[PDB]
Parts: sequence; C-alpha cells; structure tokens
Amino acid sequence: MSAFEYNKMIGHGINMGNALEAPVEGSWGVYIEDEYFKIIKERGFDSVRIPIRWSAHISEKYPYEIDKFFLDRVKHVVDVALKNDLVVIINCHHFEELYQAPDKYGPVLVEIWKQVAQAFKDYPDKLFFEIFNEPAQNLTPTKWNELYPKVLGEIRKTNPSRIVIIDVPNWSNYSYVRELKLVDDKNIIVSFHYYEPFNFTHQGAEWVSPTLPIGVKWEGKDWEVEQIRNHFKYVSEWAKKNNVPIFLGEFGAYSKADMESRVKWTKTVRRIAEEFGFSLAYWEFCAGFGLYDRWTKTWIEPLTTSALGK
Ligand SMILES: OC[C@H]1O[C@H](O)[C@H](O)[C@@H](O)[C@@H]1O
Ligand SMILES: OC[C@H]1O[C@H](O)[C@H](O)[C@@H](O)[C@@H]1O
Ligand SMILES: OC[C@H]1O[C@H](O)[C@H](O)[C@@H](O)[C@@H]1O
Repeated sequence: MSAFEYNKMIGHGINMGNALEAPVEGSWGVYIEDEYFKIIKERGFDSVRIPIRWSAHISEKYPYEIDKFFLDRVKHVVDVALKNDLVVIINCHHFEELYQAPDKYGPVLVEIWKQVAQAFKDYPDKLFFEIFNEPAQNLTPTKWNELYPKVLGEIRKTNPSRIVIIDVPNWSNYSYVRELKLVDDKNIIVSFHYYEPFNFTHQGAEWVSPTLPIGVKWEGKDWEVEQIRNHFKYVSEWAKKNNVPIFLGEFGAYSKADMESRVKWTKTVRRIAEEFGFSLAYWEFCAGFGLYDRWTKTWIEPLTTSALGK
C-alpha cells in the first residue's frame, strides 16, 4: 500500500468548491448536501477534495480551539462522502493570516492539524490530509519547507501512515516544483495546481484585479498542447527523481471562457496528467467553473467527460 497506490485511488476526482472554504458554509453559493457525493460517485469520479477554512472556525486566542459544531459538520460531510465509496481529501484552505505572517501563524496551523488529526485518526485510509492549500507570499518556499514538516510531525503522532498531501509553494504553480524540499516520510503525495494560461482560464473572473478580458480562445493547436506537455514533464521529471507521486489538485477554466475552448483545454490537461501518472481533481463541482447543475440535475457534456475521461 505505497504512496503511488494511494495516489491511483485519488484517480479522477473533483473539488467541492465554494463551500467549506468560504467564511461560512453556503456564503459563497454552495452548501454541501449529502446527495452531492452519491451524485459524484454515480458519474464516475473516484475522489472528492474538500477545501476547508479551519482558520475561520477557531478561537482567536491560544490554543485556537476549533468550534465543536463546525468540527462535527466536517465529520458528517466526510462520513457521507466515504459512505459513497469515494476517496476523501480534507485540507486547510484560505488561511489569510498565514500568508501575511507565517512566523506567527505557523504554530496556529500546527494546532489546527493537531486537533483535526486527533478527531479523524481512526478514519479509514481513504481519508487523506492536505496540510495547506497553495503556500504563497510571506509563506515562501523556504518557510513552507520549514513549516510543513512541523505540521506533518504533529499529524504523525496520531496518524502514523495516513496519506498526507504536500502543496507546491508559490500558489502551487508547476514551475516552482523544484523549490519544494521533501521529507523522509513515505506516505506523502506532492500536489500542484494548473491554471495555465491564466488569461484563458480566469478570463472575466471578477475576483482577479484587474478583471482579465474575455474572448480568449484555447484552440488545441500543436504549440498549445506542447506548452501543457512541457509544464507537466517538468513536474514529472522532478517527481520521478524524488520518487514521489503527483496530484494535480486543481485545474479548470472559468465559465466566462467559451465552452469549445474549455472542452479542449480541459481534455488536454486531463490526458497529459494521465500520461505522466498524475492523479487529478477538477475545479470544481457546481459553481462558476462547475460541471454539475444542481437545479437541472445534469452534468454539462462534453465538458464533464473532458474533466473525467469517462
Ligand atoms: O477564491 C475566492 C473567490 O473565488 C470565486 O470568485 C468565488 O465565486 C468566490 O466565492 C470567492 O470569493
Ligand atoms: O487559488 C489561487 C489561484 O491564483 C493564483 O494566482 C495561483 O497562481 C493559481 O495557481 C491559483 O489557482
Ligand atoms: O474559483 C475561485 C478561485 O479560488 C479557488 O480557491 C480556486 O482554487 C481558484 O482556482 C479560483 O481562482
């Protein structure tokens, strides 16, 4: 039961976006209904990645205790996901203070994972932990390389062998993969995110400032495919050198991009990842990058097939 076998269990997955990583669940548009996981399994996904903003559910002061009600909610969500025979990834996501002052908030992340690891320690091996989403800014490659092992150390005290996913630093952009220093732990998976070209995938996304213009195409030209292949080969050669499996944790193009381009970009990214033995998770389930319409109760096609491969 090696890290590579567990990586294959992640397989082709999907992110439950705009839910538990909002300040409050539902305030970004998605409340996780129990049936969503049955719906996700039924379509053919192997896994679900669940972004969680734990940092908005803890006391301001030490020992940064996680709200009991929030913790039981997450427990319930995990329970239902696992009962639907999915692999489940829970993370810490959008810890804004960590990006600004990691020397101060690094110990807070440790305490958060102390508590989450303790609550989930007896869960089946199909639940994975992911220490942090997209280290960046003040949480530099170097500080991340210092911080993550300490959180991992803490996790290992109660969960000796559970799969733990380590994000690439600098927003987990592919090109920073070589900056990540690896530990001796043999039950880890390295994760990067892919949104290239950013002016395609995030065109018209109001949350980017300035808002990128729309009308950007992705056409599947040989040169366009090759861009993607070269980026992933770079991740691939590093990973093989270091004997670590790779998880493409997020990839997607915003719905304000033209559908034809989205289908081509999405299917190309998925195929290239499969080619390098990367597991993957589409961003995201049902909102602005979404594959599933909650109201019409239908998966958008062929985009969903482009994301999933079936
Ligand atoms: O990543 C942050 C933002 O992403 C997207 O814009 C979501 O629609 C929004 O809910 C969130 O504020
Ligand atoms: O979630 C934060 C996002 O925007 C950032 O600029 C990163 O470069 C990108 O990898 C990520 O998707
Ligand atoms: O969908 C809203 C945004 O924030 C999320 O955390 C995603 O990771 C990123 O890809 C996107 O830009």
